[PDB]
Amino acid sequence: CGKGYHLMSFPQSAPHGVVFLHVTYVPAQEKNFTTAPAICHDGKAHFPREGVFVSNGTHWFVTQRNFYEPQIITTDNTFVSGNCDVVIGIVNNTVYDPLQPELDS
Amino acid sequence: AARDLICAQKFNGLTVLPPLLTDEMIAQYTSALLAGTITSGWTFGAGAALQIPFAMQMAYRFNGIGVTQNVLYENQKLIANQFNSAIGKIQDSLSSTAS
Ligand SMILES: *[C@@H]1O[C@H](CO)[C@@H](O)[C@H](O)[C@H]1NC(C)=O
Ligand SMILES: *[C@@H]1O[C@H](CO)[C@@H](O)[C@H](O)[C@H]1NC(C)=O
Repeated sequence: CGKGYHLMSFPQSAPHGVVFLHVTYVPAQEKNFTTAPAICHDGKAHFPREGVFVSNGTHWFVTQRNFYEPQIITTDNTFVSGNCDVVIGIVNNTVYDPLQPELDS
Repeated sequence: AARDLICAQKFNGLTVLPPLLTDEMIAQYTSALLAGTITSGWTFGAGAALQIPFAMQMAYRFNGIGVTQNVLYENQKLIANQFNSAIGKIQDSLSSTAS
Protein backbone atom coordinates (compact mmCIF):
# COMPACT_ATOMS: atom_id res chain seq x y z
CA CYS A 1 0.00 0.00 0.00
CA GLY A 2 2.77 2.43 -0.95
CA LYS A 3 6.14 3.58 0.36
CA GLY A 4 6.01 5.13 3.82
CA TYR A 5 3.58 4.76 6.70
CA HIS A 6 0.25 4.00 5.02
CA LEU A 7 -2.78 6.17 5.79
CA MET A 8 -5.41 5.75 3.04
CA SER A 9 -5.87 4.43 -0.49
CA PHE A 10 -8.26 5.39 -3.29
CA PRO A 11 -9.19 3.22 -6.29
CA GLN A 12 -9.55 4.52 -9.83
CA SER A 13 -10.77 2.49 -12.79
CA ALA A 14 -8.47 2.09 -15.80
CA PRO A 15 -8.66 0.16 -19.09
CA HIS A 16 -8.00 -3.53 -18.32
CA GLY A 17 -6.86 -2.67 -14.80
CA VAL A 18 -7.08 -0.57 -11.66
CA VAL A 19 -5.11 2.40 -10.30
CA PHE A 20 -4.50 2.85 -6.56
CA LEU A 21 -3.75 6.28 -5.09
CA HIS A 22 -1.79 5.37 -1.96
CA VAL A 23 -1.62 8.11 0.69
CA THR A 24 1.37 7.69 3.02
CA TYR A 25 3.17 9.47 5.87
CA VAL A 26 6.81 10.45 5.36
CA PRO A 27 8.98 12.03 8.11
CA ALA A 28 10.76 15.15 6.92
CA GLN A 29 13.18 17.10 9.14
CA GLU A 30 15.35 15.10 11.53
CA LYS A 31 17.55 16.43 14.32
CA ASN A 32 20.36 14.82 16.31
CA PHE A 33 19.81 14.14 20.00
CA THR A 34 21.59 12.46 22.91
CA THR A 35 19.64 9.50 24.27
CA ALA A 36 19.73 7.03 27.16
CA PRO A 37 17.96 3.70 27.73
CA ALA A 38 16.88 4.45 31.31
CA ILE A 39 16.84 7.13 34.01
CA CYS A 40 18.35 6.40 37.43
CA HIS A 41 16.32 8.18 40.12
CA ASP A 42 16.41 7.38 43.87
CA GLY A 43 18.17 4.10 43.16
CA LYS A 44 15.43 3.00 40.76
CA ALA A 45 15.57 2.44 37.00
CA HIS A 46 12.86 4.28 35.07
CA PHE A 47 11.86 3.25 31.54
CA PRO A 48 9.52 5.19 29.22
CA ARG A 49 6.01 3.79 28.82
CA GLU A 50 5.73 4.84 25.19
CA GLY A 51 8.43 6.93 23.58
CA VAL A 52 12.13 7.61 24.03
CA PHE A 53 14.40 9.65 26.30
CA VAL A 54 16.20 12.52 24.56
CA SER A 55 18.38 15.41 25.67
CA ASN A 56 19.02 18.80 24.08
CA GLY A 57 22.28 19.14 26.03
CA THR A 58 21.20 20.15 29.53
CA HIS A 59 17.70 18.82 30.29
CA TRP A 60 16.19 15.42 29.49
CA PHE A 61 12.78 14.93 27.89
CA VAL A 62 10.57 12.05 26.79
CA THR A 63 9.06 12.20 23.31
CA GLN A 64 7.27 9.94 20.86
CA ARG A 65 9.35 8.18 18.24
CA ASN A 66 8.03 9.59 14.96
CA PHE A 67 7.56 13.25 15.95
CA TYR A 68 9.66 15.53 18.15
CA GLU A 69 7.27 16.51 20.96
CA PRO A 70 9.38 16.84 24.12
CA GLN A 71 7.71 16.43 27.51
CA ILE A 72 8.85 16.60 31.12
CA ILE A 73 9.85 13.21 32.56
CA THR A 74 7.19 12.27 35.11
CA THR A 75 6.09 9.07 36.88
CA ASP A 76 2.94 9.11 34.71
CA ASN A 77 4.91 8.53 31.48
CA THR A 78 7.54 6.24 33.04
CA PHE A 79 7.54 2.93 34.91
CA VAL A 80 9.95 1.50 37.47
CA SER A 81 11.79 -1.80 37.04
CA GLY A 82 14.67 -2.81 39.28
CA ASN A 83 17.73 -0.79 40.27
CA CYS A 84 20.46 1.05 38.39
CA ASP A 85 23.17 -1.64 38.63
CA VAL A 86 22.05 -3.69 35.60
CA VAL A 87 21.19 -1.36 32.68
CA ILE A 88 24.09 -0.45 30.37
CA GLY A 89 24.03 3.25 29.54
CA ILE A 90 21.74 4.45 32.35
CA VAL A 91 22.07 8.14 33.25
CA ASN A 92 21.28 10.18 36.36
CA ASN A 93 18.28 12.53 36.37
CA THR A 94 15.23 13.48 38.42
CA VAL A 95 11.66 12.34 37.75
CA TYR A 96 8.84 14.73 38.59
CA ASP A 97 6.12 13.66 41.05
CA PRO A 98 2.73 15.39 40.57
CA LEU A 99 1.40 14.36 44.00
CA GLN A 100 3.87 16.39 46.10
CA PRO A 101 2.86 19.95 44.98
CA GLU A 102 -0.82 18.97 45.22
CA LEU A 103 -0.24 17.68 48.76
CA ASP A 104 1.82 20.72 49.79
CA SER A 105 -0.82 23.26 48.71
CA ALA B 1 41.47 -33.17 -23.89
CA ALA B 2 37.84 -33.76 -24.90
CA ARG B 3 34.94 -31.71 -26.22
CA ASP B 4 32.88 -29.99 -23.53
CA LEU B 5 29.10 -29.99 -23.21
CA ILE B 6 29.02 -26.18 -23.32
CA CYS B 7 31.05 -26.15 -26.56
CA ALA B 8 28.60 -28.59 -28.18
CA GLN B 9 25.72 -26.41 -27.00
CA LYS B 10 27.47 -23.32 -28.40
CA PHE B 11 28.22 -24.86 -31.81
CA ASN B 12 24.54 -25.73 -32.40
CA GLY B 13 23.11 -22.24 -31.91
CA LEU B 14 22.37 -22.31 -28.17
CA THR B 15 23.74 -19.30 -26.29
CA VAL B 16 23.70 -18.30 -22.61
CA LEU B 17 23.49 -14.53 -21.92
CA PRO B 18 24.97 -12.90 -18.79
CA PRO B 19 22.74 -11.13 -16.26
CA LEU B 20 22.64 -7.35 -16.07
CA LEU B 21 23.76 -7.08 -12.43
CA THR B 22 27.07 -8.72 -11.57
CA ASP B 23 27.57 -10.56 -8.27
CA GLU B 24 29.55 -7.62 -6.87
CA MET B 25 26.52 -5.38 -7.44
CA ILE B 26 24.25 -7.86 -5.63
CA ALA B 27 26.77 -7.93 -2.77
CA GLN B 28 26.76 -4.11 -2.69
CA TYR B 29 22.95 -4.10 -2.47
CA THR B 30 23.02 -6.74 0.28
CA SER B 31 25.63 -4.81 2.29
CA ALA B 32 23.62 -1.59 1.94
CA LEU B 33 20.48 -3.35 3.20
CA LEU B 34 22.44 -4.85 6.12
CA ALA B 35 24.02 -1.51 7.09
CA GLY B 36 20.68 0.28 6.93
CA THR B 37 19.09 -2.43 9.06
CA ILE B 38 21.82 -2.40 11.71
CA THR B 39 22.35 1.34 12.02
CA SER B 40 18.79 2.66 11.56
CA GLY B 41 16.25 -0.11 12.18
CA TRP B 42 13.14 0.06 10.02
CA THR B 43 13.41 3.83 9.52
CA PHE B 44 15.42 3.60 6.29
CA GLY B 45 12.60 1.84 4.44
CA ALA B 46 9.95 4.48 5.17
CA GLY B 47 11.99 7.60 4.48
CA ALA B 48 15.39 8.90 5.54
CA ALA B 49 17.61 6.73 7.71
CA LEU B 50 17.55 7.85 11.35
CA GLN B 51 20.27 6.49 13.61
CA ILE B 52 19.44 4.66 16.84
CA PRO B 53 21.66 2.55 19.15
CA PHE B 54 21.25 -1.16 18.50
CA ALA B 55 20.22 -1.97 22.08
CA MET B 56 17.43 0.61 21.87
CA GLN B 57 16.35 -0.70 18.46
CA MET B 58 16.30 -4.22 19.91
CA ALA B 59 14.19 -2.95 22.81
CA TYR B 60 11.76 -1.57 20.21
CA ARG B 61 11.70 -5.04 18.60
CA PHE B 62 10.96 -6.63 21.98
CA ASN B 63 8.19 -4.09 22.58
CA GLY B 64 6.70 -5.05 19.21
CA ILE B 65 6.14 -8.70 20.20
CA GLY B 66 4.47 -8.01 23.55
CA VAL B 67 7.45 -8.13 25.93
CA THR B 68 8.33 -5.09 28.03
CA GLN B 69 11.64 -3.45 27.21
CA ASN B 70 13.21 -3.92 30.65
CA VAL B 71 13.50 -7.62 29.73
CA LEU B 72 16.11 -6.77 27.07
CA TYR B 73 18.04 -4.29 29.23
CA GLU B 74 18.18 -6.72 32.16
CA ASN B 75 19.21 -9.67 29.94
CA GLN B 76 21.34 -7.97 27.29
CA LYS B 77 24.51 -10.09 27.49
CA LEU B 78 22.52 -13.35 27.49
CA ILE B 79 20.59 -12.32 24.36
CA ALA B 80 23.81 -11.20 22.64
CA ASN B 81 25.46 -14.54 23.52
CA GLN B 82 22.45 -16.50 22.23
CA PHE B 83 22.53 -14.55 18.94
CA ASN B 84 26.28 -15.17 18.54
CA SER B 85 25.86 -18.89 19.30
CA ALA B 86 23.06 -19.20 16.72
CA ILE B 87 25.18 -17.44 14.07
CA GLY B 88 28.02 -19.85 14.86
CA LYS B 89 25.58 -22.76 14.53
CA ILE B 90 24.59 -21.48 11.08
CA GLN B 91 28.32 -21.35 10.21
CA ASP B 92 28.80 -24.96 11.38
CA SER B 93 25.72 -26.20 9.51
CA LEU B 94 26.80 -24.46 6.30
CA SER B 95 30.36 -25.79 6.54
CA SER B 96 29.15 -29.32 7.40
CA THR B 97 25.97 -30.16 5.46
CA ALA B 98 25.36 -29.05 1.86
CA SER B 99 21.83 -30.44 1.36
C1 LIG C 1 23.93 14.67 12.94
O1 LIG C 1 25.34 14.39 13.11
C2 LIG C 1 26.02 13.96 11.92
C3 LIG C 1 27.45 13.70 12.33
O2 LIG C 1 27.75 14.31 13.58
C4 LIG C 1 25.91 15.03 10.83
O3 LIG C 1 26.51 14.53 9.64
C5 LIG C 1 24.45 15.37 10.57
O4 LIG C 1 24.36 16.45 9.65
C6 LIG C 1 23.75 15.76 11.87
N1 LIG C 1 22.35 16.12 11.65
C7 LIG C 1 21.36 15.33 11.20
C8 LIG C 1 20.02 15.98 11.07
O5 LIG C 1 21.53 14.14 10.92
C1 LIG D 1 24.69 8.72 39.66
O1 LIG D 1 24.46 8.98 41.07
C2 LIG D 1 25.06 8.04 41.97
C3 LIG D 1 24.64 8.43 43.36
O2 LIG D 1 23.53 9.33 43.34
C4 LIG D 1 26.57 8.04 41.77
O3 LIG D 1 27.16 7.06 42.62
C5 LIG D 1 26.91 7.74 40.32
O4 LIG D 1 28.32 7.83 40.11
C6 LIG D 1 26.20 8.71 39.38
N1 LIG D 1 26.47 8.38 37.99
C7 LIG D 1 27.08 9.22 37.15
C8 LIG D 1 27.28 8.71 35.75
O5 LIG D 1 27.46 10.33 37.50
